[PDB]
Amino acid sequence: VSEKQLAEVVANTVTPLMKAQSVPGMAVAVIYQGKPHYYTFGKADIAANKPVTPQTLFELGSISKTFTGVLGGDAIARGEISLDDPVTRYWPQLTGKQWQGIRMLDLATYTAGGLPLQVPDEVTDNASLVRFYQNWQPQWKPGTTRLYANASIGLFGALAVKPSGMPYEQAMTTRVLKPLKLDHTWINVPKAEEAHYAWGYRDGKAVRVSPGMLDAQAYGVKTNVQDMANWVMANMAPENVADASLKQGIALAQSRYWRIGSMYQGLGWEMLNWPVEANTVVEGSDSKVALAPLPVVEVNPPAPPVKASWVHKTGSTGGFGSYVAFIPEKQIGIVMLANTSYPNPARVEAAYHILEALQ
Ligand SMILES: *[B]([O])([O])C1=[C][C]=[C]C([N]C(=O)[C]I)=[C]1
Repeated sequence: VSEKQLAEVVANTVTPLMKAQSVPGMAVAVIYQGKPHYYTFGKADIAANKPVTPQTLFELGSISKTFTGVLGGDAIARGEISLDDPVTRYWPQLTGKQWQGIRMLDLATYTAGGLPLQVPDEVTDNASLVRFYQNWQPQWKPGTTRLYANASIGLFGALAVKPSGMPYEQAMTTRVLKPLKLDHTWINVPKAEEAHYAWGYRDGKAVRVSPGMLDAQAYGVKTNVQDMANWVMANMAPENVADASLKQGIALAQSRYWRIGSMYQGLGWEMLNWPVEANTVVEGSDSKVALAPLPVVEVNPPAPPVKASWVHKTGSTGGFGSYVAFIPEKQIGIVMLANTSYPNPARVEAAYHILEALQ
């Protein structure tokens, strides 16, 4: 098992990291041999001398974007939605001529034409919301340029549940979390659960996520390390998913619809072929790349899930930092939850270390 050496990789990699970056509390999950190994460090709340714990809730950030893609995927599975219906079909109010050739896949994959990163703070209700989209002007034409945006995949998820009849929080729970037994994952932490909610730490000061349009769909979800480990396992070895639609939903989200040179876009998920050079992955996670308008080459039809990929996603909030990755061919993957926001390339460096040590 190398459980003794494996629990040594953990220590020897995150401890110099926590102090190198002033990290208060961290929680790690490794899935080596289909068995999750949790390791907890630092404090959840130093103000109250609370340490970190497997039940401890961290903010997931845009890693929530993965739930969206499967929420949306399981939905395609039921044949409620299709990856090519015009957006216009599930929300005919958008009457702007500019919206014409935009599909659901576009919104699902930052492909629509330059939809903003952040939804305007100015935007506070459905009418100002429809205004914004209706006024919006793409710089590029659909299916040509990929620019990572909340405004793109949020609305996708928002509409993606429409034919269900149940609001996002509902569907998301009823169709994904419960079946997968993710009984401590939260869009809205219960009062009874709040005790498990930690604090994020910014300019010395302590903060948490704050409400805003399409948040749930973009950075809502809050959960503990245990559930993150189960989440990962269901995505890596999906065959074991009891429910049919979900299983396919997991399929579809890891399929590949566009190519952005070295990487491949999926629903929520991001994938590089395995094996892949660390510098490649790490480099591409720097914000001078990740938030960049980059041309895109399409796969038609969308290649189905390839075993030998690096599928992953970074995620951040005001005071939180998270990161997940896992090579599905080689039964392993890791989970790093931190109550702080620190440089993406730093998260993915450390992972690689610990991960390629499992080989
Ligand atoms: B995610 O990458 O962590 C992410 C992307 C875009 C925006 C957010 N958050 C907000 O705009 C509000 I902290 C998270």
